Amino acid sequence: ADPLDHLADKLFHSMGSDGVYARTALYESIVERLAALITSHREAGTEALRFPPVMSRAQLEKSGYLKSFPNLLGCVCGLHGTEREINAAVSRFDAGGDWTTSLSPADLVLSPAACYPVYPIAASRGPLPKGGLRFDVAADCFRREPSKHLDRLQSFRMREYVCIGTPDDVSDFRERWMVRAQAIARDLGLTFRVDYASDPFFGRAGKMLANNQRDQQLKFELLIPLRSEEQPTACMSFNYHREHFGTTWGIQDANGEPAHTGCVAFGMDRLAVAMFHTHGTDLSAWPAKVRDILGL
Amino acid sequence: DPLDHLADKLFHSMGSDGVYARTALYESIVERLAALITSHREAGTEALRFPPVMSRAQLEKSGYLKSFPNLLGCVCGLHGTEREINAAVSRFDAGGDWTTSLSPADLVLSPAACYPVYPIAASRGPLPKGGLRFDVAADCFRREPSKHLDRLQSFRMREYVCIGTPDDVSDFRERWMVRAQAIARDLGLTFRVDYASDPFFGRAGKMLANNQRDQQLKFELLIPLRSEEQPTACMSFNYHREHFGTTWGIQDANGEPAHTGCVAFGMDRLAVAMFHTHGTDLSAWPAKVRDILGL
Amino acid sequence: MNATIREILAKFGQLPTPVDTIADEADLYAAGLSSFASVQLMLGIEEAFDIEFPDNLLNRKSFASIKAIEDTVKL
Amino acid sequence: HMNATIREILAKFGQLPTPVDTIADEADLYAAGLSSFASVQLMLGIEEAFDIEFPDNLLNRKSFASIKAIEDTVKLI
Ligand SMILES: NCC(=O)NS(=O)(=O)OC[C@H]1O[C@@H](n2cnc3c(N)ncnc32)[C@H](O)[C@@H]1O
Ligand SMILES: NCC(=O)NS(=O)(=O)OC[C@H]1O[C@@H](n2cnc3c(N)ncnc32)[C@H](O)[C@@H]1O
Ligand SMILES: [Cl-]
Ligand SMILES: [Cl-]
Ligand SMILES: [Zn+2]
Repeated sequence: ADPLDHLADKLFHSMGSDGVYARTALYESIVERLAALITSHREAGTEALRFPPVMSRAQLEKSGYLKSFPNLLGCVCGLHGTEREINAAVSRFDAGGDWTTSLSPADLVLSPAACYPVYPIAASRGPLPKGGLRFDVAADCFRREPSKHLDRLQSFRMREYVCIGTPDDVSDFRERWMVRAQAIARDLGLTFRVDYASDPFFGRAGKMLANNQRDQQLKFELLIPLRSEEQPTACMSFNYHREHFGTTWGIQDANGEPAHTGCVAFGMDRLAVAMFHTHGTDLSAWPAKVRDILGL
Repeated sequence: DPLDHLADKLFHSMGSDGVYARTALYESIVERLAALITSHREAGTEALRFPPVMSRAQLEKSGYLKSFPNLLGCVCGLHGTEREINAAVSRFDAGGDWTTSLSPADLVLSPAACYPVYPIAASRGPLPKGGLRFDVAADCFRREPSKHLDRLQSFRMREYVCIGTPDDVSDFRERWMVRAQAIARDLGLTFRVDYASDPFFGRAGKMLANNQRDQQLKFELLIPLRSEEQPTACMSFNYHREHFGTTWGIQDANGEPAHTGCVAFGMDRLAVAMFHTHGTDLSAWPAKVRDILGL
Repeated sequence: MNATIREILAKFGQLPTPVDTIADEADLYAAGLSSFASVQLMLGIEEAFDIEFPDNLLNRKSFASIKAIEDTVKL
Repeated sequence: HMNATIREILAKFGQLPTPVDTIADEADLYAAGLSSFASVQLMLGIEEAFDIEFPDNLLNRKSFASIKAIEDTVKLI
């Protein structure tokens, strides 16, 4: 059985849906300390934005999310009909039928990653300054992948630092963060390795994108053994998008070329689970240095 | 609108009415307000934090479709096979409509923070004497687009919930009506309290709202933001009688169907109210308010 | 009137006792008529007869007893 | 003939600025303006026009760097 399963009792309560859990005070206190630790490592000159759990469907479509991960997307739908129509849908439900046939799409989707809304915001400001722009973003994200594994959730918190600038601005940013993130993971007493990887692009066309991404080392992951040392869990990622989003959003660097972008992403729930898997569910029994690092 | 001038310092557009990016200034005040509310939490209260989605089955069972069907956001996705999904995507590329391939998941966006707590309470058996008390929070959703900064589609809710006998809940209600007003006063806010009704849907919704108002089951703390004649409800107290106790089979300590009640804080409305009242320059906020918030 | 009301109250009222047991003057709420049943009942009165209550008479009081309902109909 | 088919597809899906007539067999398509997303459509276009399907070993940047690379790959399949 899954080594993580036994953690559930102290960390979560069931909400009647795989990958969607209520969080206990114990669990939340650690998510919060991890967030503050990440904040304490923020670089100077970084603009912090917090996003809600939904974003514009038009913006997500434009970002190319449908060509890449259509199977993971959560769209918002509602009952947009007349009073008569809505009442009938409710009455069908009372009579053993399906009220959801009266749903139609809203102009919103659940956010699949925290960075997406930042690109049009940056674009709206005109050409980037020399050195580019850096953002500290967070959102509750959603991916339609039900699982009973505690490290694979449908609704989860993502924290990211995003750099938008020249190729050199962005690649140096990513290298700074790859070193810094590993130092944080060591301070937290976590066991990990860093390997290159690829996003789960969908379909035949996706195997090619995944191959190129891996081959060009556009994505590193910090991997922590949770379920097994043979199938470790990615708890952070370090991503390089080249000019893909700079081109999509018409972002120009200080030299007048389409900007490059990259981000370092922290899976807050995976990291919290990793802390509890690694040091157990009694905080007073955590190593003193770990407690100190987290301000406990 | 009187609140519009606040947008520059608090929010960035996300291309959708009622859905905004929050600035660091705005979030720092949301956080201080959350810490203040926590500092007034009563003894014996269990804290739970919910995600922005919940089980569609739980919400159906809660009766939400008989009350506010027009306000609900359901999660839908592309559930087909690779060819089916590719077809939908192809239609998007072609200029057609991919959304026709969407089908409902087993999830909805949570309309209020308290709903997931009732089945959790019920799963523990009969209530102890004194009942149970919960501190819950969630990002909530309501399908009502608006450009007004105090009417959002996605917003944070914080609630203290009491589940117990009628006397337990009545005692809890009296206490939180007093405490909510004391919090608003410490925050330097101007308000009145009045009885009100939830926006129940349709003609049946008219009777429901009437009954709720007549029976005084809902109190709101109302703050003049855009006007004094149209104040904004920033806190509420909701008495549900035995509605949720019956729905979920929750038994109080005497073996009767439990009553429930809750005090609700609209975190985004309170934050907007603070900035409207005190301005966007924190150093100039009244000294007592700064002290109260730990600034 | 009582002819058609005892059918509806049995249909949408969702009470423990049958509609042939209520005393046409007793309190329907103490009997077991919940809030949401009561509105399904109200709606049943607007469909069995061709009339919609004003929001004034649209309340708990108009549906307290079976005689309370009947009286309201004439007015 | 195989050469010219590939060329028509490169104008079909390729999304290139300069015409396929203005591109040599052994020439850098990515430098020419073949984007990532485009190269994937191109690959799907090749698959449709020749009714074949690539192995995952050749599902990469290398196989589509040039018309010649494309031709050699399709032939070797
Ligand atoms: N914008 C940059 C980015 O998206 N990057 S990434 O797509 O790689 O995911 C970012 C991080 O979110 C965490 N994460 C991802 N999926 C899940 C899941 N289903 N359950 C829990 N945590 C998850 C995980 O730690 C991962 O490293
Ligand atoms: N269970 C308890 C409850 O739900 N109660 S209540 O339904 O009345 O909303 C609770 C609180 O959420 C806030 N709120 C409600 N709707 C909005 C909105 N559209 N925009 C911003 N804040 C809002 C408001 O402060 C309100 O008092
Ligand atoms: Cl996570
Ligand atoms: Cl709010
Ligand atoms: Zn990102």
